[PDB]
Amino acid sequence: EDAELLVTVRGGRLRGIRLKTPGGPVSAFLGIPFAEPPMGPRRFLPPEPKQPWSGVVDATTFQSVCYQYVDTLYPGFEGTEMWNPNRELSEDCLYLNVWTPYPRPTSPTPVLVWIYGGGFYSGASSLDVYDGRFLVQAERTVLVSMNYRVGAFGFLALPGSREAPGNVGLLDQRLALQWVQENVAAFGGDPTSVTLFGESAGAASVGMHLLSPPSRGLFHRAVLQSGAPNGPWATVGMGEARRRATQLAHLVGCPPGGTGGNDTELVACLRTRPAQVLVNHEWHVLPQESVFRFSFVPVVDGDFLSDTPEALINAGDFHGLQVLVGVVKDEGSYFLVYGAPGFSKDNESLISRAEFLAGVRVGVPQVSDLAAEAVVLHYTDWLHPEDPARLREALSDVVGDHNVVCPVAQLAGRLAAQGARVYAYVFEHRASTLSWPLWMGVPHGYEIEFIFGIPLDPSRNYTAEEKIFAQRLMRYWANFARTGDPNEPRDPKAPQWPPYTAGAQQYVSLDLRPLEVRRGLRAQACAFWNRFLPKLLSAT
Amino acid sequence: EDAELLVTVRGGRLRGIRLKTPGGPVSAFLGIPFAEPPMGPRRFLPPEPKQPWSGVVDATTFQSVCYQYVDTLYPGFEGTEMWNPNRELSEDCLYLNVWTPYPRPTSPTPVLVWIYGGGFYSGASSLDVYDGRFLVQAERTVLVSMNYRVGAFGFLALPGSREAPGNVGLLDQRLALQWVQENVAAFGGDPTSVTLFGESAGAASVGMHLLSPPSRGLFHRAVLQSGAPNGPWATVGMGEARRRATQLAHLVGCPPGGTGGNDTELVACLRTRPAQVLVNHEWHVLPQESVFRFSFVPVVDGDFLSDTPEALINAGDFHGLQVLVGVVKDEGSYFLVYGAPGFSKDNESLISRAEFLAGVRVGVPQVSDLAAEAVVLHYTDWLHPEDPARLREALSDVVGDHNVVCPVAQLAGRLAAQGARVYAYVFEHRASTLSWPLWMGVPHGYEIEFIFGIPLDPSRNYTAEEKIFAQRLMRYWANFARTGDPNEPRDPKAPQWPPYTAGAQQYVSLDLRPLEVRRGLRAQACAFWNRFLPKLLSAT
Ligand SMILES: *[C@](C)(O)CCC[N+](C)(C)C
Ligand SMILES: *[C@](C)(O)CCC[N+](C)(C)C
Repeated sequence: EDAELLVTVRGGRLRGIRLKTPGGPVSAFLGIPFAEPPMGPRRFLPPEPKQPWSGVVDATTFQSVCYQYVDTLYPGFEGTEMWNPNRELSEDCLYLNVWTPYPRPTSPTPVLVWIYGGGFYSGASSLDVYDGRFLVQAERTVLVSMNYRVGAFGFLALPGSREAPGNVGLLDQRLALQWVQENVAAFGGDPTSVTLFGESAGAASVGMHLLSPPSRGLFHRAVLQSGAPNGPWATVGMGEARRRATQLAHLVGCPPGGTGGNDTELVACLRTRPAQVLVNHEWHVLPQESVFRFSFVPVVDGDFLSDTPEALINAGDFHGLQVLVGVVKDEGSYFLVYGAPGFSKDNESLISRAEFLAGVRVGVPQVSDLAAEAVVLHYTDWLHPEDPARLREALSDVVGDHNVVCPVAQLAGRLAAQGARVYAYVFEHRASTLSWPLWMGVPHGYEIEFIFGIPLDPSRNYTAEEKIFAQRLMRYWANFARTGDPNEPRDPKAPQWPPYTAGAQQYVSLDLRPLEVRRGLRAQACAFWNRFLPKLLSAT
Repeated sequence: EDAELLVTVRGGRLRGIRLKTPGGPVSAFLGIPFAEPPMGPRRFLPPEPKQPWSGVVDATTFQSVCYQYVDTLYPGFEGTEMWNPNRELSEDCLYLNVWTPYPRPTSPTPVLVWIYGGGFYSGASSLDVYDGRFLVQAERTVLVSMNYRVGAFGFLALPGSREAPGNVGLLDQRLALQWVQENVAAFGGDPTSVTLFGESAGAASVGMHLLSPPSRGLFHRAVLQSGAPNGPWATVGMGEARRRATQLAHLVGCPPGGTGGNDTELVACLRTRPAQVLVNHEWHVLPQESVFRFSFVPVVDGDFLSDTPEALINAGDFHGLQVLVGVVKDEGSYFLVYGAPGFSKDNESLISRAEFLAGVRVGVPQVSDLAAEAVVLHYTDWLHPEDPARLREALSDVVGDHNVVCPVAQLAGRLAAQGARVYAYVFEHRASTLSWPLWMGVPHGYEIEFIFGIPLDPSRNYTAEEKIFAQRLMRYWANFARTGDPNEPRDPKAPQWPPYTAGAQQYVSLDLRPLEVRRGLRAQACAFWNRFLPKLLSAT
């Protein structure tokens, strides 16, 4: 009844809310504080645990969105506005949400924990597309999602310093995972069966938690959707992080004219600026014209990450770990309208050969001219070297392979070969409701609405076929959370999903059709990025 | 009658011989001297015209083969010994042959001129596979073939010197072309319709006559079979040619210690050595272990070739010229048993990954380690990187593309785009009587027997379809010699052979099946060789 909407955790008491689905109600607890508000002197600092509270905290609505840039490339457009903040911006933003079935499970239930993406500069657990009511109702799992600091507030780093150590946004997620260990049982959740899953920068975050010992003990399985910690955008070096932090300070008048610039004076002036002032100059610190590059991302400082993600992946022992990874069919098309010449969401973007060669430098920033020539060689159809439609898809492949597909395939191979049981997919269904143009195909991030069962929302215009498809994917994800295996444990009727191995490299297609097994996640193109191109740059 | 076996040319009188074919007789004049014997002091010197003679020169049998290395890799094997000399060796070797139909044509007839291949170190016009009786009988054209000096006797060069200028083997071919201009009318041939055709080094020879002005006026059409002058094996630099000539002299005791060693005394000692002694040290002057590399080849001296074949091809006007070029299906397989580790003609040659990587250095000599890495990346199937059968076909593709297909495709594109009418083919029929192993496919040089109508020989075990196939190709070649177009000038029955363009890049498949049009002469692989790899070697 209404008694299940009242729960006591270690910090105090909560009152949740009942949410409706076509198949039955679920109990939600939205806006649970898990940290002290990182404000004033606590800006740029690691999070502190939320101190216990008196009375009943209201947990019936989502809390504030962490301060972040708001996309304005296409005002009023659903394809961009769906990722923008849908609550008020505030630095008081470290809250998490818990969905649990109705009636509350009497047996400990496996827990899914969602980490949203957004290039480490944006995102919120309150987005409509992350609504966990349908996944929890259909599969009777427990779902948790948290907010974490993005942009300068989460990843501004002056390495070696104590006022701005960096990676505090990743520490926000870790504290939320520690909160799950200590409190998810009160909601009927099993803290010994916790499955991480995230998309884009959230998938990279999941990967970085795999490679950080203090976080590895807080979960047991991982799902990386369209992202990996070894991507060229997910990390930066200490020197580059220091340069970006210093230029942001310069752009907001820090330090004042006539003042020294050691790390303590720099962060002190930085903490006096309004949060919106820092956001308004975030993009002006990138070193080049680029797409798929973000200003403040996790830093390789030796603390949260002992080494580079690439080094820790190669030297890692992953025995006893189950991972589910995958990509969408058109990973790069979304990012081309954000800087690549000749591209527009409101036309066919039939680019010229000259625009393609210029776009390669924007899609692959800061590589030698010879490196770009190697990219042009592999991604040109030399029987149709100037066909605009082929050049449009080629540049989409350049950006997608370089940033997502090949970093993911590299991670998946090393994981399977070093003890982990791995499953791989490629998402190939384009939503009937998709507002982005047709030439973008299945863009980055548009499998999420199907994983979360959004087609089940009666207020939306999805097809009957898409609803069955969403239930299939929810079963896959929940089966993996329960058993580490997406296949139905006692259903041999359905085509089986074989594990991914470094040799066979098997993955399955996810669309309206039944499962189909394929081999190689762009093995030819990814050999160029993962094997030859590094050798080309070391020889300059 | 027997009257047609008596012909007078500018040098004197000749007596020919009548040859039988299943379709009727032809009149052959074998062993016509066109040059003074390049003996003694004339070794390494350009040819001089044959002085007129008294009486009737007997032209009823083939003359001597120019001194050359004889293959002994597989003693008694048909696949190798069919290319070995079938007449005695001698420096007295500059003779040509003329086949003409019976009855002799009363109207001027198009003339075909054959230039044999053999890596510029071997070959002879007397080889059984070059028998011109079937082509002349079936198509009623005039066929001419000449001997030219090979090895050191034809291409040893101390550039700048007058005792050994180099390229004298090419001058041998030119003198034979001047002979055709002055005497082929006596056999019923049209000196205004002369079509050159050759294979391998002969095709490279045809290409070098296109790029040499003094020879360009001696012919009107060209056919390049599995060879091009821009191949990495067909030419050599002045400095490298001097080094090879000097080490050959050293290996035979020139200069005598301890006397000087300028170019005149070096050649003087060289001219005293027996011809077999020079041949016995020819292979010991190559710089490294390799396949598809030959010691003494045309040199870029500034004389016969004013610049590199690549430079002359790019800056050339080819309006008013018709060219027919093509390759066989497996250009590289023949050469792998001559040095590539793990290869044998008497087993399946299922090489290992380590053998493939070592073979790449042999198939592509004198390139940086990074260049070899780029070759390995492009020719590895990264879904089956260790499969022996795929590695075997990959190394054959490496040697074939690098040496034949991509040099030919580069030449064909530049010619069509700069005025020449071009036709392209890929020969895909493997002879039923082929003694090379099955894994070699259609090896380098095994379209020749079909062009010359050898299946028509009743003493051979060719199939019925292969005889019709040979007649069809003989018409293609003769139609091109007559009109510059391999297609039938009237017949719309058979599918048509479209010209080759730099854009559409259309070519036809030559096999038992009717003509099939395809696009791209291995366009993707040849972009690596022709576009990217030169840039990779520039930046070391
Ligand atoms: C990834 C780098 O996090 C990109 C995420 C972009 N959205 C719009 C899909 C969140
Ligand atoms: C080409 C380089 O001349 C090779 C010719 C080899 N034969 C055996 C086909 C003549």
